[PDB]
Amino acid sequence: GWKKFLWDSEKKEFLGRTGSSWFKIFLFYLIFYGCLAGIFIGTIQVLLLTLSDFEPKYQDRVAPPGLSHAPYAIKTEISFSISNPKSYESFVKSMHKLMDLYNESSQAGNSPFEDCSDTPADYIKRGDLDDSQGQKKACRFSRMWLKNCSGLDDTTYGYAEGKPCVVAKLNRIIGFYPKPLKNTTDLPEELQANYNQYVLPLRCAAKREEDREKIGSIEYFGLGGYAGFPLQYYPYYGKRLQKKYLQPLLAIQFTNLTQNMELRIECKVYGENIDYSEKDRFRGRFEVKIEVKS
Amino acid sequence: GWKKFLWDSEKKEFLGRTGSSWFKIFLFYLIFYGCLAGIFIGTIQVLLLTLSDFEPKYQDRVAPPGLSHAPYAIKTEISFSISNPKSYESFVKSMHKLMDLYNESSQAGNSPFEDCSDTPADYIKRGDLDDSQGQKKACRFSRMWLKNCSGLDDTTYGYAEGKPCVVAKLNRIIGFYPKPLKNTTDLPEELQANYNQYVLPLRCAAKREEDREKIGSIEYFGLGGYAGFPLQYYPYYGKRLQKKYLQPLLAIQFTNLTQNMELRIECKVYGENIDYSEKDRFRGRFEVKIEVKS
Amino acid sequence: RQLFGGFSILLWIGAILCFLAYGIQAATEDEPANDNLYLGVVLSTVVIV
Amino acid sequence: LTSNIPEITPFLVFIIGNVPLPLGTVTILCIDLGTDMVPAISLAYEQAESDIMKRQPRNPKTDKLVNERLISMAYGQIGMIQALGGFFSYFVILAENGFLPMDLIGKRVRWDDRWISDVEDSFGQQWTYEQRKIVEFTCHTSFFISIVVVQWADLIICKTRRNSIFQQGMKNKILIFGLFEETALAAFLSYCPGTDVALRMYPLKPSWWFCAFPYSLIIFLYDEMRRFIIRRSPGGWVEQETYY
Amino acid sequence: HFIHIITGVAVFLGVSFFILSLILGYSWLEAVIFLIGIIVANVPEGLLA
Amino acid sequence: EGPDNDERFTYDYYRLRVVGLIVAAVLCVIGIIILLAGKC
Amino acid sequence: EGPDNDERFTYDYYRLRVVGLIVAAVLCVIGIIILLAGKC
Ligand SMILES: C=C(/C=C\C[C@@H](O)[C@@H](O)[C@H](O)C/C=C/C=C\[C@@H](O)C[C@@H]1O[C@H](C[C@@H](O)[C@H](O)C[C@H]2O[C@H]([C@H](O)[C@H](O)CC[C@H](O)/C=C/[C@H](C)[C@@H](O)C[C@]3(O)O[C@H](C[C@@H](O)CCCCCCC[C@@]45C[C@@H](C)C[C@@](C)(O4)[C@@H](C[C@@H](C)CCCCC[C@@H](O)[C@H](O)[C@H](O)[C@@H](O)[C@H](O)[C@H]4O[C@H](C[C@H](O)[C@H](O)/C(C)=C/[C@H](O)C[C@@H](C)[C@H](O)C(=O)N/C=C/C(=O)NCCCO)[C@H](O)[C@@H](O)[C@@H]4O)O5)[C@H](O)[C@@H](O)[C@H]3O)C[C@@H](O)[C@@H]2O)[C@@H](O)[C@H](O)[C@H]1O)CC[C@H](O)[C@@H](O)[C@H](O)[C@H](C)C[C@H]1O[C@H](/C=C\[C@@H](O)[C@H](O)C[C@@H]2C[C@@H]3C[C@H](O2)[C@@H](CC[C@H]2O[C@H](CN)C[C@H]2O)O3)[C@@H](O)[C@H](O)[C@H]1O
Ligand SMILES: CCCCCCCC/C=C\CCCCCCCC(=O)OC[C@H](COP(=O)(O)OCC[N+](C)(C)C)OC(=O)CCCCCCC/C=C\CCCCCCCC
Ligand SMILES: CCCCCCCC/C=C\CCCCCCCC(=O)OC[C@H](COP(=O)(O)OCC[N+](C)(C)C)OC(=O)CCCCCCC/C=C\CCCCCCCC
Ligand SMILES: CCCCCCCC/C=C\CCCCCCCC(=O)OC[C@H](COP(=O)(O)OCC[N+](C)(C)C)OC(=O)CCCCCCC/C=C\CCCCCCCC
Ligand SMILES: CCCCCCCC/C=C\CCCCCCCC(=O)OC[C@H](COP(=O)(O)OCC[N+](C)(C)C)OC(=O)CCCCCCC/C=C\CCCCCCCC
Ligand SMILES: CCCCCCCC/C=C\CCCCCCCC(=O)OC[C@H](COP(=O)(O)OCC[N+](C)(C)C)OC(=O)CCCCCCC/C=C\CCCCCCCC
Ligand SMILES: CCCCCCCC/C=C\CCCCCCCC(=O)OC[C@H](COP(=O)(O)OCC[N+](C)(C)C)OC(=O)CCCCCCC/C=C\CCCCCCCC
Ligand SMILES: CC(C)CCC[C@@H](C)[C@H]1CC[C@H]2[C@@H]3CC=C4C[C@@H](O)CC[C@]4(C)[C@H]3CC[C@]12C
Ligand SMILES: CC(C)CCC[C@@H](C)[C@H]1CC[C@H]2[C@@H]3CC=C4C[C@@H](O)CC[C@]4(C)[C@H]3CC[C@]12C
Ligand SMILES: CC(C)CCC[C@@H](C)[C@H]1CC[C@H]2[C@@H]3CC=C4C[C@@H](O)CC[C@]4(C)[C@H]3CC[C@]12C
Ligand SMILES: CC(C)CCC[C@@H](C)[C@H]1CC[C@H]2[C@@H]3CC=C4C[C@@H](O)CC[C@]4(C)[C@H]3CC[C@]12C
Ligand code: NA
Ligand code: NA
Repeated sequence: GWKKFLWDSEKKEFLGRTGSSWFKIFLFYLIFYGCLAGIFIGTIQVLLLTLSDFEPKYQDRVAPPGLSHAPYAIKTEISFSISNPKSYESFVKSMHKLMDLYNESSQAGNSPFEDCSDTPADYIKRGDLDDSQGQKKACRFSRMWLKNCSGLDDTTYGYAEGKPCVVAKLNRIIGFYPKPLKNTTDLPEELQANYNQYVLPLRCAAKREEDREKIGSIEYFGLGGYAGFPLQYYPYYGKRLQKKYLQPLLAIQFTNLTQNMELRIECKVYGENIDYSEKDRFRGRFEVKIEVKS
Repeated sequence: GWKKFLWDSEKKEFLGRTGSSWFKIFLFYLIFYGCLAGIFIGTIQVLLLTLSDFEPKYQDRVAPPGLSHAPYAIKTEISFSISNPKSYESFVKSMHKLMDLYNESSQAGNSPFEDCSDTPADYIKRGDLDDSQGQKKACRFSRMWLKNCSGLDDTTYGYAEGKPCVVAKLNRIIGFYPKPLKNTTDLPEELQANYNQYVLPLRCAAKREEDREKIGSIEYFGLGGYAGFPLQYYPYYGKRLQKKYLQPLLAIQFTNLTQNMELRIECKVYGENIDYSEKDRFRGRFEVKIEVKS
Repeated sequence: RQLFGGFSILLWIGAILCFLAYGIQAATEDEPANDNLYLGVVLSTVVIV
Repeated sequence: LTSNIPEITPFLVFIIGNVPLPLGTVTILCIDLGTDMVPAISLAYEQAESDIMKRQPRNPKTDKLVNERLISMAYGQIGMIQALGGFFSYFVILAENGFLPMDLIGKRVRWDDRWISDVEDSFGQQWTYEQRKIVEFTCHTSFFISIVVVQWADLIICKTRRNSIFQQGMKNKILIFGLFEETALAAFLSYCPGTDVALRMYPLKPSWWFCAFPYSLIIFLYDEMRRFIIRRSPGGWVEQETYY
Repeated sequence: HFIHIITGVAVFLGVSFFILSLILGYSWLEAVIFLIGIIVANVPEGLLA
Repeated sequence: EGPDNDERFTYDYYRLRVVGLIVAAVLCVIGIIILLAGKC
Repeated sequence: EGPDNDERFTYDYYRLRVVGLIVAAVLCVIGIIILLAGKC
């Protein structure tokens, strides 16, 4: 048993058979798995063919666009002490990582960046979704536009003295045209003043009615001084057709924030092709928990 | 045109293209015709698998059996002069070719030939259609049984003095059991006498009523002296299972044949699983035109 | 022996764990999710069937 | 025993290759209860192949029920094929929604992070957390259907081990019932309005149902030939190796 | 008897997947979670019934 | 293809569900008919 | 398989012709229906 089944020397067997059998079974399995691999690779190549390089075949899942933010907060909470410097480092590292892509050195020369209206404007169409007129051109977005949250004056961006900033950003979607609400009698209260048609408004508030009083002055920084996104940076043509493309950003400073207390702040964008979802808490709006404990 | 289209030396072109193109097209056609050949060979191998080696899948076309004869007459006519020897050579060569397979030297030893009843007998079953009991055994058929047409005494077989012979033969069919007509009140006139159940009767006559008188004495030679085929040589098991198998034969001497006149003689076999066809003049019966012009 | 044998025991655990996952959620987080409650309601039905 | 391979391979590539999970918990439970309960029971009721009395008796010492050949056919040959069949539907769903195959190796670490709402796909778009989880669930449902589709073939080939199905015939009614019923279960769970909230299955588009068809025909044709060679050559290599 | 052999193969593979996990950097806890899951997925269920 | 290209972001899931349910019901009926044909 | 194995040499060509004709007529009808649907 023990020995005879492992190796016998009369029939010249290992594990139960001689050798020729092992050679035939091994050869068969090698050829079989080779045919299987080849067929799988061919059926996957036909699929790599079917699709187009400039446009995803289905765009119903990423619509409408979301609303992400920097810093990178886990559980949507921004808690840091004004004394211990090693408390807001994970936040500043992220904020810096995001703003580090808008350096003027990167946006240099005529290509592939072109100058655009310093004031909000309308859409700009650079053609169809082809390779005919080569790489398209994207509008420049300067860092300095964000006034007190730019990392150029106060690298920390505010976390140093109990005045934090939040750089909001709209999710990039190919061929998506933002449509703001019109001046008709039906419009939220907030949006009435400064109705620049060319700007998509973003406005933050308090989740609960009580927290209203505990929240101070929400100071929005953006293109032209408005609290929104200029329509001129749309639409987006995709990575392949618009490499080196920069999406607008909006800075939000939560000045006069009550100390030692968790505040729930909900920011929300408004527009026609903008819709929220009770399941996805990042579709169009976003929630942040701020607690400047010092 | 004439020269430029054949060979130009600036673009290095032959018949219209350079070379790389010829290499790509030739390579493509080679690979393509290789895939085609391989697929055809595989689809033909599956077919070579499907069938059995001991039995044709369909046996409805060769049924019932025919009735062939030696000599080999073209247009079913046997015309030869009794004086010129170079007139019946093509016939004797054939007759000899057929009888040359029944030489006793070939049927020698215990295998694979066994002795059978010298008188007609019943069927003999050597088992099923398998390879279990190896090569089956077939009954011996001696040349001498044919008395005056054997090529052993008068090599010519009769054509030398205006008395020809005709060796009739039943077409070999696998698993075919010959069934003769029973003794009931309904039976042809001829068959009544010598009703050996074990013998399949063969009887020749004249196609037209007039020719009757011009035809002489039809002398049949066979196993046991009867004008038929003994049932003991059936059934036939096929080449693969019964190599070195000999089928019965029946000699017919047309003695007393009128000289210098075309005679139409029709020979016919009788039996249950025997049926004639108005389209096939060799199914069960056969026609011969004899004219011994001298 | 049928509902509480040897292989079904592990499934009984899966169900327990998931229910605790929903309790800590509803007690803590405002407006929770429900993938855990339905996961437990499905697992329990599997052991029973 | 054949369905074991497609349920384990996803958890293997997921951990090793670091790709999004192809099969989950709810979908796996659906596979076990759907394609393995009724079709299996139907097999018991099968009729006898002609050959039953035309074959030698058995020596219990030399011939056992579970030998080294059953695992060869189920795990090794048939199984790996059902696994490839499900992987194709998975790759197709992702490629069409924007995520290609080359970019998928390593996205798990980032994929499973509820906090990165900015996930970027191949075409450069930015995806949130539930927007990408929805596509992953559409892959779970497709995998499930690809499994039922390949099961069709596995079940058909299981009726006979020496004769063909053209010889044996489709006179078993319970087996047919199983084929129609399973197909119905998959279509119902994928299209019903509310399974999304409760079971986490999403509707499947029409061009996807067919992804598993080539792998379903290959299994049937392979077994048919595998048998022809057996019938023609007794005591050959095929009978020594694959006849269970 | 068969079930026994398979169980042996399964327990072995569990410990193996464990070394692969720790040589790849997971958490001591994740390796035991994998061992438990793999051994549960390799043993067949239903045969005797 | 112009600002009002909203169709590129819409899908008729309703019709798909309706057809899928019709098919499911039909297949299930066929199954019952075959399983019970004859009362045995 | 015994002397009375005549079945091995018989084929039911009659039934085959009947079915082939039924099919031919059906296919031809389908064709006419499709070609003339609408009177144009
Ligand atoms: C029900 C099950 C059980 C659980 C189910 C579970 O899922 C769920 O129910 C959940 O529980 C739900 C429950 C919820 C409960 C409550 C919640 O509701 C409520 C909420 O929960 C939330 C949490 C929740 O949100 C969570 O997230 C859930 C997840 O949890 C898991 C997480 O991941 C993870 O736990 C996160 C938690 C946390 O992280 C834990 C950390 C650790 C505890 C600990 O570290 C922390 C900490 O330190 O612990 C301290 C306590 C200490 O006393 C402990 C002592 C430690 C002992 C140390 C010894 C280690 C050891 C051990 C030895 C044996 C070997 C050895 C080698 O290592 C040896 C060596 C020594 C020498 C090492 C010494 C190290 C020293 C360490 C210690 O000292 C301590 O660390 C130290 O003291 C510390 O204090 C100190 O700080 C130290 O820090 C550092 C230490 C390091 O960190 C650490 O050491 C590290 C890194 C080690 C690294 O390994 C090192 C490596 C790099 C390596 O060395 C390396 O370099 N390699 C380099 C290689 C290299 O270069 N190579 C180069 C190559 C060159 O060639 C530092 O270094 C040190 O120095 C320092 O000292 O010794 C102390 O407390 C603290 O300190 C603490 O911090 C994960 C899950 O559990 C769960 O999802 C809460 O946040 C929330 O607040 C609460 O409200 C069964 C599971 C199922 O069966 C299974 O299916 C399972 O579900 C799947 C598997 C899931 C997977 O798939 C899922 C998707 C689908 C699945 O479901 C599918 O189903 C899968 C299926 C499975 C199978 C197969 C197939 O697929 C299917 C087929 C089945 C089919 O077939 C069937 C047929 N039968 C039919 C059909 O079914 O079934 C996925 O979704 C899953 O994600 C996925 O996982
Ligand atoms: C929407 C979903 C549709 C799904 C469609 C699925 C179609 C089927 C897929 C492939 C079919 C081809 C498989 C052929 C494999 C070889 C089978 C074989 O070799 O069987 C051998 C048997 C002979 O047995 P025996 O003589 O020993 O029996 C003796 C019986 N005793 C003992 C009573 C005398 O032969 C027989 O039974 C005769 C049976 C002949 C059947 C021929 C079928 C082939 C015709 C077309 C195939 C398709 C080609 C490509 C199609 C792509 C489609 C888009
Ligand atoms: C687009 C491409 C897709 C390719 C995917 C491949 C899928 C799987 C591939 C092939 C599987 C299907 C093969 C069907 C085989 C039919 C064979 C057949 O026809 O053999 C004729 C039999 C023989 O008759 P006999 O009297 O000579 O037998 C005498 C028996 N003795 C001797 C014991 C008395 O006749 C009988 O069995 C009686 C009549 C039975 C008629 C059965 C019809 C139902 C067949 C399948 C049902 C569909 C299941 C799928 C459900 C999903 C739908 C949504
Ligand atoms: C054979 C075993 C194999 C498989 C076994 C699986 C075991 C699973 C056992 C139980 C699972 C129970 C699943 C419960 C079904 C859903 C219940 C539920 O929790 O629903 C919640 C939803 C509410 O969602 P929401 O408000 O967030 O939507 C917002 C939509 N927005 C925002 C886009 C507009 O309710 C709605 O949507 C309303 C829709 C209600 C759905 C009615 C469907 C009826 C469900 C089952 C009956 C079918 C039995 C089969 C009978 C066969 C007869 C031959
Ligand atoms: C999406 C695609 C759908 C369709 C895919 C179809 C794939 C299936 C095609 C073939 C099935 C592969 C089966 C593998 C079995 C081969 C094993 C073999 O090698 O067994 C050889 C045996 C020898 O047995 P022995 O006893 O003498 O061994 C004595 C050994 N000693 C001497 C050591 C004792 O048999 C012989 O040599 C003679 C018998 C040779 C049989 C060749 C059968 C070829 C049939 C089909 C292939 C063609 C398909 C064309 C389709 C084109 C697709 C693009
Ligand atoms: C023995 C065999 C007997 C068989 C007899 C069958 C008789 C025929 C009965 C039904 C035939 C089909 C009925 C068609 C109506 C289906 C209802 C439907 O099309 O609903 C669709 C909408 C869902 O909303 P949405 O797509 O806009 O969501 C957004 C989608 N997103 C999230 C992807 C964006 O529904 C809604 O809103 C409201 C939904 C209200 C509740 C619908 C109930 C559906 C559940 C079960 C009924 C089907 C039973 C089939 C039985 C098969 C046997 C296995
Ligand atoms: C606008 C579209 C309008 C379409 C309306 C169609 C209405 C339906 C009309 C006919 C439907 C099918 C009728 C079935 C009867 C067929 C007759 C039949 O089964 O005969 C078989 C026997 C043949 O003898 P056997 O097999 O024993 O020979 C021995 C065979 N061996 C040599 C191989 C051994 O017949 C005999 O003996 C006696 C034969 C007597 C004459 C039969 C006439 C058949 C010729 C034409 C009729 C079919 C027209 C179909 C129109 C299609 C449109 C393109
Ligand atoms: C056993 C048989 C049926 C397997 C046949 C496998 C065929 C489909 C496989 C074998 C090798 C494969 C090729 C390998 C490499 C490339 C280069 C790539 O840039 C395009 C696809 C292409 C050209 C593959 C196409 C599919 C292919 C030809
Ligand atoms: C391009 C692809 C699809 C062509 C594949 C061709 C396949 C079907 C061909 C290529 C070579 C062929 C083999 C060549 C030689 C033999 C030996 C013979 O005694 C049995 C058939 C067998 C084993 C053939 C089977 C069919 C075969 C394997
Ligand atoms: C195996 C053979 C005999 C039958 C094969 C049946 C296949 C082709 C059937 C089974 C279930 C069917 C699906 C059932 C439901 C739907 C949803 C509908 O909105 C589009 C068609 C689609 C996707 C069907 C396509 C055809 C389908 C996949
Ligand atoms: C191409 C697709 C869409 C349809 C394919 C139709 C094929 C399968 C149809 C066309 C004509 C049909 C044949 C018409 C007549 C007969 C004679 C009958 O006694 C046996 C069946 C048989 C031999 C049919 C078999 C099926 C057949 C070959
Ligand atoms: Na299983
Ligand atoms: Na199981």
